[PDB]
Amino acid sequence: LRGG
Amino acid sequence: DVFLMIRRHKTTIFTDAKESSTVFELKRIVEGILKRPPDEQRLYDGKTLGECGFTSQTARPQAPATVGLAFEALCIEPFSSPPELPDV
Amino acid sequence: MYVKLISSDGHEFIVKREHALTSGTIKAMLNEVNFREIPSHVLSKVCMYFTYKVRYTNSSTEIPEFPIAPEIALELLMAANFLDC
Amino acid sequence: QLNRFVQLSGRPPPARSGHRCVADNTNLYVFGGYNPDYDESGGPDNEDYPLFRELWRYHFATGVWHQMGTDGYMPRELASMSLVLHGNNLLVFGGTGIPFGESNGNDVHVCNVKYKRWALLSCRGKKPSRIYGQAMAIINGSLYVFGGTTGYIYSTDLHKLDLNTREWTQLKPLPEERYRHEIAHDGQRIYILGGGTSWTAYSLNKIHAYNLETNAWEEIATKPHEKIGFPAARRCHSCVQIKNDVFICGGYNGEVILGDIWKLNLQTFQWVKLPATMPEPVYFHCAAVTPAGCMYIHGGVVNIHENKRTGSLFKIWLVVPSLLELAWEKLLAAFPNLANLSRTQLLHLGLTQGLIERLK
Repeated sequence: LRGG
Repeated sequence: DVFLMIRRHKTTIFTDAKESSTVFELKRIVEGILKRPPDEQRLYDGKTLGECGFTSQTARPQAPATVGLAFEALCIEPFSSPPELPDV
Repeated sequence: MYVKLISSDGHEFIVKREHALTSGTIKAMLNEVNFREIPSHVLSKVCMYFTYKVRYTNSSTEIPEFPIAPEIALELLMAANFLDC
Repeated sequence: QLNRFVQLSGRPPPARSGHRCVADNTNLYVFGGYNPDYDESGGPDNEDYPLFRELWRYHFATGVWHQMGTDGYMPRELASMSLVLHGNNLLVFGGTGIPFGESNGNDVHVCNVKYKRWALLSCRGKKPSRIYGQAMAIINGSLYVFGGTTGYIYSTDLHKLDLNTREWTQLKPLPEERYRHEIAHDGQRIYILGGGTSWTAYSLNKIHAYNLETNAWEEIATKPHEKIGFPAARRCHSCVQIKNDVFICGGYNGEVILGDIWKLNLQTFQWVKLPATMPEPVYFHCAAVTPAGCMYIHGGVVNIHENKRTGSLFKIWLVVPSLLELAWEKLLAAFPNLANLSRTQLLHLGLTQGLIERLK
């Protein structure tokens, strides 16, 4: 669940 | 599809036409605008614009070419010259 | 179905009404419309842009750039600001 | 050759990803950013590595990048936050710090660009849980926030905040749970575009629209292209809106980075594939649109295997510009020294107050  | 500016004296008419359109069609539409029969005017007859040199490449709507309309010799008054102003 | 405009020096520009309706100021004004300040070399380009924008609006293909000479850039900008186009 | 991608330049900020950007007629405001590369991200000078706690702005007239020295308390959620522009203010909501999901945000910060100040809204009510990757919109002077995971569990709430009274509430009416999607609106309905989980990307051939008046969701089947088909399913894309038109740009489905751009008309729901392909296809980037109608794209991830970011900035014209805009661009290109002249000199030249304010 990467935000970048 | 070509675009045209009919020029005569201080008068300019913006219009569009097809490459398959004839000179008579142009005369008819300018008759519709400024009320002058086609027989009384010439432009610089029945040959269509395809062989008249009005290609779609050079007659783009951002720079249509001009045709000289006479009812007498041609008379096209040039537009006002731009002024000169220093960089500063 | 054609709208008639007059430049500052007396030149005459006849355009389609739909093309001239592009500018908000002309629509608000509205036949003949007299422009007492816009010179001929600017009104010509304004009609040029009217035709170009009307033809190329909502077009999928690429839109060619509008050629503007550097000299008339300032006055054309002024006219575009005034005409709301 | 005006509706193509043109790369801009002129000190540019380092490569970043996960940031957001908004635009007005004068500047392009970029907030947030994340980059794990030590050497690329300013080295030890960046005390917030791998997060970019910097707010930058690109000046359209001069083509210069300026890092704002704002005051107040800059929010710590600098990755996958949500940012909008209201009048002359930047509204920031949501987002996560580092590592992802460790500390998310659920409050609202406001930054005034003219005053260059930061503040926190004192909204009361039942606020959404701490989420990131959600999407917000401003409709009828109210804030609508949808989606966004909490880090381990997804969300589907459609919270609404009244800015006049600063009152939070939850909208109770179903679309699948998703994050990093995009929002479109037309004043009567809110349309969901793209998005997905970490294991799937949802198709764009069917759009979920929530109706404000009827307070219920609906499904709309968009029409396809003539011979191209529907846009490929994607997430972490970018979306902008011009009148009743929605442009989707970039993103990836999990294994392939998509570098195409599509347009959807909110009235006829017909897809159009613009004949422009990015010089460098990226995802997780930021995109914004100007009132004139020019779209700017910055940041993102270029390589999906090497995990390579970029700092390239691109601009594109989506509609036919007004004569004012064309004249302005030509004048700025022809006479670069115009920026040096003072306001009085430009007024003597004849430029209006708004044009001078844009240029200076």
